[PDB]
Amino acid sequence: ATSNPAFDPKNLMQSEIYHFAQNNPLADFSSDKNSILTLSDKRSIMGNQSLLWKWKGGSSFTLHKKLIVPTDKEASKAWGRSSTPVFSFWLYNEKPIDGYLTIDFGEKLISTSQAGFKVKLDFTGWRAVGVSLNNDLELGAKVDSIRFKAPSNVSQGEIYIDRIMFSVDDARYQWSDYQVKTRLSEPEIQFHNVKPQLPVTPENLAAIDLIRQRLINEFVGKETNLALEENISKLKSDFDALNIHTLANGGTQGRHLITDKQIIIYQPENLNSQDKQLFDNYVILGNYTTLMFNISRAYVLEKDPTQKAQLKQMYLLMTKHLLDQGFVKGSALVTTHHWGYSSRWWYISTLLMSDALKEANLQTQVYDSLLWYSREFKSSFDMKVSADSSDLDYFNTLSRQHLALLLLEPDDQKRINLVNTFSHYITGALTQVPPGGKDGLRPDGTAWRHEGNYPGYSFPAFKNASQLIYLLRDTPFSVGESGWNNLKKAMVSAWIYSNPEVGLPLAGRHPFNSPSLKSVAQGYYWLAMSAKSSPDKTLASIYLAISDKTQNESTAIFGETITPASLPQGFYAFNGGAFGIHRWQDKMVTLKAYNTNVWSSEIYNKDNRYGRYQSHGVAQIVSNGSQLSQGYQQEGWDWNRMQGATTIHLPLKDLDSPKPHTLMQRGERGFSGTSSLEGQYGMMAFDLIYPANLERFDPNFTAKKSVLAADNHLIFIGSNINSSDKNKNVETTLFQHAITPTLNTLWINGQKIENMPYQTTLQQGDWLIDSNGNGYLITQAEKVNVSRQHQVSAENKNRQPTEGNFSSAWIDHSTRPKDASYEYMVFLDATPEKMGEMAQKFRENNGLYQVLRKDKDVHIILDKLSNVTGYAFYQPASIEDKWIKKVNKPAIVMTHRQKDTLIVSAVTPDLNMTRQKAATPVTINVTINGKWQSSEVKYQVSGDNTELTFTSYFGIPQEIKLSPLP
Ligand SMILES: CC(=O)N[C@@H]1[C@@H](O[C@@H]2OC(C(=O)O)=C[C@H](O)[C@H]2O)[C@@H](O)[C@@H](COS(=O)(=O)O)O[C@H]1O
Ligand SMILES: CC(=O)N[C@@H]1[C@@H](O[C@@H]2OC(C(=O)O)=C[C@H](O)[C@H]2O)[C@@H](O)[C@@H](COS(=O)(=O)O)O[C@H]1O
Ligand SMILES: [Mg+2]
Repeated sequence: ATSNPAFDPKNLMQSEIYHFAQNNPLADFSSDKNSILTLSDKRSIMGNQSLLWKWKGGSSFTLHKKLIVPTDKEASKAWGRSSTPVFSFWLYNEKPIDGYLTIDFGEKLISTSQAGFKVKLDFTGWRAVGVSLNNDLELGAKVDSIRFKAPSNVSQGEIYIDRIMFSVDDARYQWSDYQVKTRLSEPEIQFHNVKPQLPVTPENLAAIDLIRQRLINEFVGKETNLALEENISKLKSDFDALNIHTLANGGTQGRHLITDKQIIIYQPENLNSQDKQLFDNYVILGNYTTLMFNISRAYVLEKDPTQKAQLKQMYLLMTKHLLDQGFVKGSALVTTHHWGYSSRWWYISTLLMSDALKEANLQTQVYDSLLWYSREFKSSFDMKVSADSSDLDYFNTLSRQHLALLLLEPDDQKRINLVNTFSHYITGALTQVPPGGKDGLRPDGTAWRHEGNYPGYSFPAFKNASQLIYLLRDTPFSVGESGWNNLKKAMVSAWIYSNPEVGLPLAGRHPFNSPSLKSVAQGYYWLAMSAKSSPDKTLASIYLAISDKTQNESTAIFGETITPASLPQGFYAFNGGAFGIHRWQDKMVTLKAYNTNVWSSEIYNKDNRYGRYQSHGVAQIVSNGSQLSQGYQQEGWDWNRMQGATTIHLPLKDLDSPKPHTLMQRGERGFSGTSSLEGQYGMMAFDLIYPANLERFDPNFTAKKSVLAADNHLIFIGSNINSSDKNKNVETTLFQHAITPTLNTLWINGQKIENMPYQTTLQQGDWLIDSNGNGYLITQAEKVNVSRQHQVSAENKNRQPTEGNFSSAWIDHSTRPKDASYEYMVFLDATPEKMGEMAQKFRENNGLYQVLRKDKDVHIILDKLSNVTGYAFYQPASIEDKWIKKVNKPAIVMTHRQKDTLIVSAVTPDLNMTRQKAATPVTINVTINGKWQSSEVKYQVSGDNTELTFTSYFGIPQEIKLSPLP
């Protein structure tokens, strides 16, 4: 407390706090005849004393303090977010009081004299009170009196008060509770309950007790975002620092507990130096509950009976202090928003300490408390399945905490009802196809958060959802097979699109820090061992491969010999992210487009700032292993030159997202993505269309970009390339990788190039091999630039300068001012000898491939090495072709004539939905030349031709094997 008024316009954000650790601490206070005010060091919140107020019913005391109460608009301008001036204090009751305390605000008040509010006194322990002075009183500039009036209908009593504070707070976070009513309320959980009920039986109770033990086993025998401490010396040292002591007739003294979000009410950055020093003695709840967990884990593992007893006493004392500090049912503590960050390991600690809380008679208090603060999570914790139930962050941050809370329910019948309902909730969450862009799994195996396929969020959700299924396995509470099947699809998909990191195109807003399947490994064991017919040999074989374990090691893990999965081979279409994956030997190629339903990039205030081209028809090649070790190095990376993309080469100031905060740029039509044939061949169709009027986006930048992938090779073609400036700085990147001692060699036309710097220009019939063994044969280009150069770039978070040496090659489209084009072929197993053979084959009337059409309506590529034809119908069309006559929608078609059969696949990569609507299936009529007979594809001979009817659901290709009719 200073001599200045609260909310001093001159220093609006500086809190005024009565903590009584200063000179003449009751200077500003006076009492009527019927009240006595003492300082007590028996308990306190801030500094070592609190106000002891003894009273008869109806007696007041007055705090004399000038308040220049700002409007909400003034407070919000001073801070820069929606704000309100708040009055807050802490009070302690040693016994409950059947009545209300009245707090009145006015000018020159005494016991017998504007606005005010009431605090119900029927409780024990510390409670916090926090009200908006503008919004929560039942305030003219001249307020100088705050009058605390003891209840009129209670003959005597006594209350401890501390830390009376005037502050500017976030306008969202003064919550109602059992003591104070505010304009804001977080309603309590109302648990859903599924019928029929499971009975309390010895079998059902044992299954419950087994689930709890299985959770204990997972937390005592390595979690992300858990600060594990197994050293008892360290645990007792951190505990002793808390200075917790049991008090005489009940409660505790010890350092004050506050959450990371609660501190906002202080505006700590603006505290005067006296106040800050006291505030710095607080303990952050996250750290305290982490200590409770590490102690509970040490207790469970501890062999020495004396140490084991000490760990238990430490855990129960920390529990009693936590409850006495007002973390109990009905105590909002003004707010507990983002409760999970502060409490997640408290929930888990109760599993380990469940018998110890039972014996100490704390289970019901701790359950009531955790249930109350969980009300923040009522949308999930109520356990009614809804469109939002497939939340991927929930699976990561909250699902095991939720199960722990249910297991802490003291009644047996209720506990069984809650866990039965939980099993139903998790089954629905893992089974349902959420509408539109909502979080969750999808039928092609993609997994969505922030309204798109997002491995950075899905990978942690896979790990914990697999663990949940495994914890409930082989009990009456086991997750339904439909949820197991869907999660299997998503996790086998993740194995296909990672190597073992997801590519740059799947990195979301963290390019060059891709999630790795290595972090999800244990999930494959947990899902493999929770199969109806366990172990699932596919998931078990993937666990062994991703965790680098041998066939020899398999019997002990799975109870039978399982060969570690070899890397997946062939082509897989994932239109949930308008991508596909081509795999050959140890290489993965991520082919990525974008469209109305697939954002190109997530760009935030400090994330992925130069990410505009992340999905621009990219084709990133990755060998099994570290992408950094293959030269995907952020430092000096030219953000314009994403492998395979057609881009405008911009200065980074113009490539930077035009929005200062968030942009998730969606495309201009539904159609763009991939398709597959026989699980082996693929095609990408990318319609590059820019917005009519977005700053820094050339509205006339266009391209049609197709790729056909088969076996060791990919054929890349482009047409209809344009910009506002005759294709000036328009480029297609063949490759870009750092130069290192392991990545030092390029081959050009049989010559090894190692010099740095180096520039040259190549044309049709030339070839290159990058340092990762990818060959590029130029089959149509006027001008391919190759560069080994020092590059200056900037890092994607804070735009700070970076530099590095890179090998790259790109096509310069400026030589063709209108409707520029390209063709080139990649060999994934290139050697100088093999590239010499491919170049000679290309020179023999192109024995490699044939483009049968390349225009704005259709791209048709015949691969003569694989004998496969890909058809990208950018528009519906009739064509001239041996196989395909007509396609009535934008679609990707693929054919393979083998001996006695024609195999035809078809799909539209268009998901046929919005951010709100469920995807519905698209009917595609594909007419083929000639008479055929035979898959859910329908066929009908119609004159000399055959009509195929495909159903394209969520961009999932269908195919049919046809044989000729006489
Ligand atoms: C606040 C912000 O920039 N973006 C919002 C998202 O917040 C980010 O994502 C998450 C997260 O758990 O997903 C936590 C952090 O606040 C921040 O990194 C998020 O609030 C989304 C909504 O998610 S979605 O319903 O899945 O779309 O909205 C973003 O703009
Ligand atoms: C896509 C995304 O930001 N996802 C969030 C995580 O961020 C990724 O992973 C990590 C990391 O070390 O975990 C760091 C980078 O921010 C990014 O590659 C991460 O912030 C977690 C935090 O989880 S929480 O504390 O465990 O609940 O949330 C991710 O899913
Ligand atoms: Mg104090």
